[PDB]
Amino acid sequence: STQSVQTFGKKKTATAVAHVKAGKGLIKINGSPITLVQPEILRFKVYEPLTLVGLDKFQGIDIRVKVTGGGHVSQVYAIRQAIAKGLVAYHQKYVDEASKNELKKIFASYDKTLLVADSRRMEPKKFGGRGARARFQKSY
Amino acid sequence: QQIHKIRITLTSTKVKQLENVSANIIRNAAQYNIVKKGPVRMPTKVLKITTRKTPNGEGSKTWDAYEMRIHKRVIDLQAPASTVKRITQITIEPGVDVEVTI
Amino acid sequence: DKAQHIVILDQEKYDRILKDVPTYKYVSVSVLVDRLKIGGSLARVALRQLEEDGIITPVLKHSKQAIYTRAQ
Amino acid sequence: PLVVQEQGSFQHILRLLNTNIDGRIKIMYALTKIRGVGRRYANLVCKKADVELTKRAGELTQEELERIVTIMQNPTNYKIPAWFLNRQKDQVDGKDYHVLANNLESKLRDDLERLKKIRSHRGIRHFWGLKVRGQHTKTTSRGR
Amino acid sequence: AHENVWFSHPRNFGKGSRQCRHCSSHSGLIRKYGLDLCRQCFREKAADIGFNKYR
Amino acid sequence: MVDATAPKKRTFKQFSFKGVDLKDLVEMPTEEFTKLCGARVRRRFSRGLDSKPMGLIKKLRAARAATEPNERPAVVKTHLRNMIVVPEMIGSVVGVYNGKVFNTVEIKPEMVGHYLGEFSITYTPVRHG
Amino acid sequence: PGVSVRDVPAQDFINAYAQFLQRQGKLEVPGYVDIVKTSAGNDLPPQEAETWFYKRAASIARHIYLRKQVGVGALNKLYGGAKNRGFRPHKHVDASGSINRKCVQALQKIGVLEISPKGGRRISENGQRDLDRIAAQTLEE
RNA sequence: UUUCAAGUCGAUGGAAGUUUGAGGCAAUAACAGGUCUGUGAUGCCCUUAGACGUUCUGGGCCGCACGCGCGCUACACUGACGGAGCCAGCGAGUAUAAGCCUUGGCCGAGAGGUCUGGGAAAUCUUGUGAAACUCCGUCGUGCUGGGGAUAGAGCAUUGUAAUUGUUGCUCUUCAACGAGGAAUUCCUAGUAAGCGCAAGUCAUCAGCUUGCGUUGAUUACGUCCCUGCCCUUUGUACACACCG
Ligand SMILES: [Mg+2]
Ligand SMILES: [Mg+2]
Ligand SMILES: [Mg+2]
Ligand SMILES: [Mg+2]
Ligand SMILES: [Mg+2]
Ligand SMILES: [Mg+2]
Ligand SMILES: [Mg+2]
Ligand SMILES: [Mg+2]
Ligand SMILES: [Mg+2]
Ligand SMILES: [Mg+2]
Ligand SMILES: [Mg+2]
Ligand SMILES: [Mg+2]
Ligand SMILES: [Mg+2]
Ligand SMILES: [Mg+2]
Ligand SMILES: [Mg+2]
Ligand SMILES: [Mg+2]
Ligand SMILES: [Mg+2]
Ligand SMILES: [Mg+2]
Ligand SMILES: [Mg+2]
Ligand SMILES: [Mg+2]
Ligand SMILES: [Mg+2]
Ligand SMILES: [Mg+2]
Ligand SMILES: [Mg+2]
Ligand SMILES: [Mg+2]
Ligand SMILES: [Mg+2]
Ligand SMILES: [Mg+2]
Ligand SMILES: [Mg+2]
Ligand SMILES: [Mg+2]
Ligand SMILES: [Mg+2]
Ligand SMILES: [Zn+2]
Repeated sequence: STQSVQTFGKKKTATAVAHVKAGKGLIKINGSPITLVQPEILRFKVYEPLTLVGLDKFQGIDIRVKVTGGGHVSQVYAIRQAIAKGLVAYHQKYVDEASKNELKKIFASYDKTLLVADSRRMEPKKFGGRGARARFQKSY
Repeated sequence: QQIHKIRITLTSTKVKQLENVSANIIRNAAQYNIVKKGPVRMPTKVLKITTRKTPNGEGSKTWDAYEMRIHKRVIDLQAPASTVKRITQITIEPGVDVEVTI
Repeated sequence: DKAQHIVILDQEKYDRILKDVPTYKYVSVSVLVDRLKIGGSLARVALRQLEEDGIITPVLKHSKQAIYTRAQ
Repeated sequence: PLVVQEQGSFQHILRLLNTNIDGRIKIMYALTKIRGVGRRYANLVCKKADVELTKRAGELTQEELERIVTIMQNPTNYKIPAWFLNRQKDQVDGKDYHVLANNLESKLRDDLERLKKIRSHRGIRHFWGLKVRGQHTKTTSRGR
Repeated sequence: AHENVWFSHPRNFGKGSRQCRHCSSHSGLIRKYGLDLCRQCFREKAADIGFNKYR
Repeated sequence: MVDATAPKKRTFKQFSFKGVDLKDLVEMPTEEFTKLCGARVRRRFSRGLDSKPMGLIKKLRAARAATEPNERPAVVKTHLRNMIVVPEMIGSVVGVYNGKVFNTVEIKPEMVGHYLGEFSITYTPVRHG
Repeated sequence: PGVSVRDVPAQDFINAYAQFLQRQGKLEVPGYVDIVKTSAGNDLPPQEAETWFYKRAASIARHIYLRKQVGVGALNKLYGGAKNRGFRPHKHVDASGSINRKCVQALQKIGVLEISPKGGRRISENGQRDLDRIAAQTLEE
């Protein structure tokens, strides 16, 4: 077949699988254009990986991502990571590594979570309280 | 009743004997020119039971959390039905039970 | 219990509105209520029409907040 | 759908079923002041009477006002469901009714002696002013 | 006569409908996975049954 | 308000339960009668009547067939206080327990459709001070 | 290039499809739409008395376009919400069955959906054709 | 920086640099701590046929002038509703039963009912399309559309049996509460706080626990000032050890 690389981004439970193929610059979210990511207030979180490098980078590639697990906000951070990880992995494999060693520089200098998944997970709850650290009110 | 796509389901509490029987069958399915699919790691099932420590009702509210793990693996074989059963008796293990369904 | 804001629009307040809203740096639902003594619901229909009539320019559109300014 | 003006047509205080309301309240929520009329009931009589739910009480004409009080007193005649009514399967005549302001407490009362006359458990605790539906009273209901 | 009255009350779908495997108890029963054991009897048999504390 | 009046009348008065006056009420069969009362009562008769409720009515029926100068029909005592009062047993007197004693009750017509134990309180009322 | 339902925002597509179904007038509307509340967890009927049924049928159609064999029981859960038990905590409660079942039953006879094999209700051969049409007349402004 | 030692604080790299995060296990002795109401674990005392055994019926453990403790709704506009958008994880599930999880279809405003089918289960319920949340509207500082007790009438479910309303649904009624004195509790990162979901109990009933995930912070990263405990020194006429 043609030049295809497949990657994934993660937040808490949300996992976004990005497929980056060679093409005209197709960027879809679960079969929907990125111009209509509901969060809105957060539409610029996924617009950040675009405007930092320049839209000229996406002319030759088309990207179709899917996202499952997590919540409404947790899925947005997973999506923006899958696109950013997909762009770097395509350059490493189908473009010179000199170019790959540039995009990763701008992304990391702006936000580590564009490329690196956050390791925070929810702490387990312990008995004797309603939460992980919280405890039942004590009386004397 | 000759060649047969046959599924073998393996369940046990302990993984060492489960993988030995699983590996021994795969090994015996290698020297014998048979086609096989597996082993397939099914999502392990965590049987959890949370009781109170106190047999009576006094003290700090402390709880036990007991656990049990069930690991289930299925292997698909393409061999006659007579051949698969004798493989099962070769790789019989007291802990692991085997069920075979056509 | 002292608010007693007006909910029915007469003629004296109406043209007073069109004479007063333009001389505001910033108009909103609360600005209309605060200074014109009109109710909140009456303010909302006024904003959607005054904008349709061109007197008012929409800075921002939102359900819970309507940010408007003068059009001159 | 735009600001409108009126002169002399608004009526600040209304009197419906011998109850005084406020003309500057929205019509759907003004009628809830009438005892026996909740928000759910007021939404339908205004919609059955073709009184759009965007008018203040004083905006209404008498023709609309008379058309509403007619419907409330005869709900079943206006395709109002039986299950939607206040007093359905009446004790004495077995028909579905919706009692209103100057009738609710009379028939609520008539229900109270009807419980007290037979000396039922629910009627007795009603006499004492205690909860009748089984609520614990050891630690609750401590006011006066 | 008496046989129709003695132990006549239904003793199904209730807490008295079931009991511990080991200590014939009615309180603190564990029904998960069909154990049917009192919670006290479970602790003294958990290692034997195959339940261990890990976390 | 528009207009209000205040008249009243009485078609020979007579006590009535859900549109049916005492004359037809008493000799209606309880299968037909239950069709015009509450949801809890209607469910109970469809669920099947065990021997205890049907047996009590027969004794109550017989107890009236004891007095034919038309005075009170003497008391039948019972534990089944989950009994639903039916028009057939109006005017009969039954003794309904409360755990300790036999409360004596007279079946007035307005008691119909209620549970038999609801008029014999099982606890003596609290009295502080 | 072509236009699909997935290429247009959901919220303003339904406002356009609701308008079409009302002006078209062909949808059979049950007689209780002016009386009933959408869910037992709701406490009031919808505020858009004349148009709430059209918009809800429009919402059901759009949701089914993107999926496969959604039942009517699943539709009650989707539009259901948290009930306000007075002093007890909130809980999710399903929506009314009759309201959802009439819309999907009414829409199948208007030509947009049909009963799918292995349960649910698929979108029709013509169901894809006419929804994708509405999307195009939405985004011209 | 430091006794240049043990270490500590910063950067860089890293998925992870607070013992990487959280738990499970956990020493020498001790308490008259709590349980014989978990045991067909027990010694002794009591009772043992008019039983204190056991069983049936009914009631009670809920009973209400009051004080106290664990909690849930709220006192609103960073909000209520009304539509629309629509994302998790931890888990459970049956047979001649004694009936499990229940989709899909069809009735019903609902609650719920009915007919089929799937699943002893990564297969089906289930992507458990959950709720907070987001968008657009109505409301407009009002004991108001906040709040939903109390109560009347009616409709379903479970169960032999719902009366002292099991629970659910519909209409109506619409109370205190306008952010709470002296006091006092919990807490340092996916933590606190909201927000729901599942499992246990369970024929029915979760404002309870045990967990799980969604949204997601302020403020320390210090000290012995209060409080508790440990160590060192000290006094002692206590050693059943100050309950001396
Ligand atoms: Mg939803
Ligand atoms: Mg919703
Ligand atoms: Mg609420
Ligand atoms: Mg460790
Ligand atoms: Mg001791
Ligand atoms: Mg002791
Ligand atoms: Mg006990
Ligand atoms: Mg005895
Ligand atoms: Mg005894
Ligand atoms: Mg009791
Ligand atoms: Mg108790
Ligand atoms: Mg009581
Ligand atoms: Mg506690
Ligand atoms: Mg609270
Ligand atoms: Mg609440
Ligand atoms: Mg809402
Ligand atoms: Mg699943
Ligand atoms: Mg909301
Ligand atoms: Mg109010
Ligand atoms: Mg409210
Ligand atoms: Mg209420
Ligand atoms: Mg304050
Ligand atoms: Mg403190
Ligand atoms: Mg403290
Ligand atoms: Mg109970
Ligand atoms: Mg539960
Ligand atoms: Mg408990
Ligand atoms: Mg100190
Ligand atoms: Mg010494
Ligand atoms: Zn036991």
